[PDB]
Amino acid sequence: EIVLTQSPATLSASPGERVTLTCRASRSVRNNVAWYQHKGGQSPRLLIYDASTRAAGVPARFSGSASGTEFTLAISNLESEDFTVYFCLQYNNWWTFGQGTRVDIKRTVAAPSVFIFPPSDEQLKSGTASVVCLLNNFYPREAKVQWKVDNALQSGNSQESVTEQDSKDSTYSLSSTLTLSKADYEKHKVYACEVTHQGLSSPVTKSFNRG
Amino acid sequence: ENLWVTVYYGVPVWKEAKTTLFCASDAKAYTHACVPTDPNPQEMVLKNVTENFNMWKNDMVDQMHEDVISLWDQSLKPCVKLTPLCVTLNCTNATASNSSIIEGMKCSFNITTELRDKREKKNALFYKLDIVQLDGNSSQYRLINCNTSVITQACPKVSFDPIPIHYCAPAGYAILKCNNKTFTGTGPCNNVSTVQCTHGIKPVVSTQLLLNGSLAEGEIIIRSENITKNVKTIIVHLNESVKIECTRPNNKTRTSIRIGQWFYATGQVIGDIREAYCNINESKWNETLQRVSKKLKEYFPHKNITFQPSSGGDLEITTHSFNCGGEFFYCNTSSLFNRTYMANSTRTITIHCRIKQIINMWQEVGRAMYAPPIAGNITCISNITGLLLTRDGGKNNTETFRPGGGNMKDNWRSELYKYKVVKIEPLGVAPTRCKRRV
Amino acid sequence: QVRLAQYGGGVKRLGATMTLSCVASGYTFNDYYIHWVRQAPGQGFELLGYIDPANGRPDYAGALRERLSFYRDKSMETLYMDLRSLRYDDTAMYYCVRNVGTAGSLLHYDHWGSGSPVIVSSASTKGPSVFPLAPSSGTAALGCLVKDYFPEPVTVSWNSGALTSGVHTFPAVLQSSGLYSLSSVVTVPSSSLGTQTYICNVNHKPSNTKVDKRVEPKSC
Ligand SMILES: *[C@@H]1O[C@H](CO)[C@@H](O[C@@H]2O[C@H](CO)[C@@H](O[C@@H]3O[C@H](CO)[C@@H](O)[C@H](O[C@H]4O[C@H](CO)[C@@H](O)[C@H](O)[C@@H]4O)[C@@H]3O)[C@H](O)[C@H]2NC(C)=O)[C@H](O)[C@H]1NC(C)=O
Ligand SMILES: *[C@@H]1O[C@H](CO)[C@@H](O[C@@H]2O[C@H](CO)[C@@H](O[C@@H]3O[C@H](CO)[C@@H](O)[C@H](O)[C@@H]3O)[C@H](O)[C@H]2NC(C)=O)[C@H](O)[C@H]1NC(C)=O
Ligand SMILES: *[C@@H]1O[C@H](CO)[C@@H](O[C@@H]2O[C@H](CO)[C@@H](O[C@@H]3O[C@H](CO)[C@@H](O)[C@H](O)[C@@H]3O)[C@H](O)[C@H]2NC(C)=O)[C@H](O)[C@H]1NC(C)=O
Ligand SMILES: *[C@@H]1O[C@H](CO)[C@@H](O[C@@H]2O[C@H](CO)[C@@H](O)[C@H](O)[C@H]2NC(C)=O)[C@H](O)[C@H]1NC(C)=O
Ligand SMILES: *[C@@H]1O[C@H](CO)[C@@H](O)[C@H](O)[C@H]1NC(C)=O
Repeated sequence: EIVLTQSPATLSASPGERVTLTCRASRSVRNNVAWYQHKGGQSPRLLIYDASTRAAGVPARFSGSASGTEFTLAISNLESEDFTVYFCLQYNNWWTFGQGTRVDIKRTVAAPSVFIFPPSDEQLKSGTASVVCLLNNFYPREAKVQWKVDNALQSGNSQESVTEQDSKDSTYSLSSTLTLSKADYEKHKVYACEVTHQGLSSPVTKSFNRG
Repeated sequence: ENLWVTVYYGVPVWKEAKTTLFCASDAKAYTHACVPTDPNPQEMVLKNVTENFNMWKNDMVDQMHEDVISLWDQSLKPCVKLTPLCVTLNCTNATASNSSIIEGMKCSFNITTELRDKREKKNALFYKLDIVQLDGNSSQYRLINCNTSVITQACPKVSFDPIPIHYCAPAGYAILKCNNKTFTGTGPCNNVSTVQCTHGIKPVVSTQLLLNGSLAEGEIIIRSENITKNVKTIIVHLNESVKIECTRPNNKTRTSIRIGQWFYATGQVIGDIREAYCNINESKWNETLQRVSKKLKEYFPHKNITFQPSSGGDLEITTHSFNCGGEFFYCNTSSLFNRTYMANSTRTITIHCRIKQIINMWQEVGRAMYAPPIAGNITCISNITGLLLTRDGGKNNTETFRPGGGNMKDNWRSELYKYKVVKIEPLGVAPTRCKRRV
Repeated sequence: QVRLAQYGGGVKRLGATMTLSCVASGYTFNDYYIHWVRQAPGQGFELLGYIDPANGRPDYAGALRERLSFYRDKSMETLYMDLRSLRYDDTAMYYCVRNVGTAGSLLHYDHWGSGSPVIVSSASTKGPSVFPLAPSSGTAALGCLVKDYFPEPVTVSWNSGALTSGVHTFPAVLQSSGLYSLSSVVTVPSSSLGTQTYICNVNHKPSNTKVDKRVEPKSC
């Protein structure tokens, strides 16, 4: 019944900076809030267990405070190790968890190199028509892809995948897939990957037609 | 100016602190039996004294709990240990006509008894809840706790009962007693009173509800912690006491086996067989539940209230548990907690109930007790005073409260809410316009 | 100091019933409530229920009260969880977590368990198919869509592993079919399409199938 909206999705920064994370309560939760660190696929760890009180053994650089119904985690010196995921938590009512927020390396803005791929005709004989986009070496994480085949937007029958920031130049790479049957592939003619990314002014579209 | 320092002794000023409290026993009884002396505690109402109370925070509940454990340990210490009785059981349990209820029946085994070169066959009865099945043939059984703890038979001559206990502070410490009639467990009390000692609190031992305690001054009182709605236990305290009665109508036969410590077992049952059960004033019960629902929806604004029996957990929490003298009960409490709600001795309810001998010690497991059987038929009567409820979270748009309260400390938590203990600070200073003379 | 190990998990077949467990290292078994929380992939955590180790009282989320079950064995300091009739969406990672409880309230989680991944799928062992994501025909991308393999992992490299420039390989997507797939791509100049050799050295250890699938041929 109580939902924690944790914003923003991702925070870019450079080592040593002060960085702030926010957690929004759907309604009042008193001071009954906490914060945790999430490693690269390990046991999460406790950082701040009341609205401001830091947990034992945590470095002093971690901090947070109550803001009425808003709650805020602040790290004074964002170190190299702290570029990871953190999630907030409330316990005024039944337990719930926020979506969590990633902290990642900062760089210059860079748009994706956009490509589109029709199904392999070797694949198409089986009828497992798969159509693929590619959004390679962009920055920041904020991105979206819309599958537009025929003259209509498509949803539900698609899936995406996103890489970690490439260690050398800190740019993400993203790909999207659309799942179609042979009749589904044949019934529609126009096929397009519509790409919207913050480093791009207008939706860049790569498209084709069958054959 | 010219305000010279002056000092005052015997000052009325105090502070909160923990301390070791005296117990106090009755003049007659069965450390505890003869001492400490039975008091005659007095009480004054204090004019303008304003003190805060917190029945969750206060220390003396823990001291009650520790003292109860220590007294039980001391009482149980000289009794016999049932370790040699751990041998394999080869029992088939089909002799008496009403076999299925007990299914431990002359239950055979070997014991060393008089001479240590000898080994002799015996048998006795057991209720199957005190037994576990070994692999292979079902005839192979074992005592339930014997693979995990050592079992002491209760000293029959030292039968212990909920004797009231008065707690007295030592010199320099005073017990503050809130006389407010609608105290919720936290917040200021404007009706402070003080005493030498508390009234006679009994060590009641029960689950899902309590059987012997005091009663509220106002209507039924709700007490719960208020740090978060996600609470562990909610205490509901009755003003209108309601009688409960229970029976064990079958006649038991005591039999003895010597290790020369006299072990006692259950001999052949006499008379036709009934399942032990209880009774409740039917109209009174769910009149009281209606009152409790009306009180409970005060806190929770605009959501339904409903009761269901507890789910999961040991027999100590799935059923109401208590004891008629030297026997223990577990009553299948489905019917009593099945009402639902939305925004005077007729039609008597009866409820089935089971009894078992081998009791894991209430406060904590790892130490086992065995209660010898009580001969003949048994009944005991009590009048309940409150309920121990817990709320199931998660379910949106519908509250749900179910009988819990297996943790033994909560019974005394729900009774020692009256009091607080404060350290006296007799010495103080003040300014005044007079100094010493040379 | 305190540890919460876990066991069980792995693959579980559709509709089956599965059992996890956690072994509580020595802190005190009876003083701390234990909660079972999980995380679907690409989603935030959510709670299933909590079990008091002392008396064994469970309590469940409203959406799974028919399917869940908790219980313990106090002597072994061990806990168990039974979930009945696994559905596809329950593919997720399941955690034990200790709870810091006061005298009358429950507050938060301090120490999490080591984790226990679980995947719901009826698929037998089965090796990938590989197809060329044909280049669009100055710089054009070309890749290999690796389809319908089970179980993880899968191995992919390019040109006997030699071609390392501009190569990316996305993690494994668990389809609705209970079979895994991924895409590996590389960006090269258009001139190289008509001259250079391109391969995806795909190998799948559980099936031991290996394919050096060509990517160049559909440069048209
Ligand atoms: C002293 O004896 C008692 C019994 O007389 C013994 O308690 C028993 O412990 C076992 C495990 O130690 C419990 O077994 C469990 O039973 C439930 C269903 O009742 C199962 O769901 C459990 O399954 C898990 O564990 C299995 C391995 O045992 C796995 O094969 C399985 O896949 C699951 O992971 C488990 O079998 C049994 O319930 C209790 N008995 C009672 C009455 O509680 C106690 O452990 C002994 N003392 C010591 C110190 O061992
Ligand atoms: C509080 O609960 C206890 C029981 O849990 C009640 O005390 C019990 O009351 C019965 C009679 O109502 C007593 O029975 C008699 O005991 C004597 C002594 O052994 C026996 O010789 C008689 O034949 C008869 O059985 C019983 O002893 C007594 N105590 C116990 C431990 O059962 C008590 O009544 C309850 N409080 C109130 C206010 O009723
Ligand atoms: C307290 O008393 C209630 C009775 O009011 C007990 O509830 C009953 O428990 C039995 C357990 O066997 C339930 O039987 C069920 O049968 C179905 C088939 O219909 C089966 O699929 C289940 O696995 C189960 O065996 C019975 O339905 C249930 N009755 C009600 C009205 O809920 C309860 O078990 C008692 N609790 C204790 C701790 O004694
Ligand atoms: C006390 O309990 C009885 C038993 O439930 C109440 O009578 C029944 O209530 C149920 C609903 O709780 C109805 O479905 C039945 O029709 C009622 N009658 C019978 C014969 O079962 C009774 O009303 C309660 N007393 C008070 C004063 O509320
Ligand atoms: C409560 O009453 C309803 C009435 O239909 C019945 O179906 C249900 O089994 C009862 N539950 C218990 C625990 O007695």
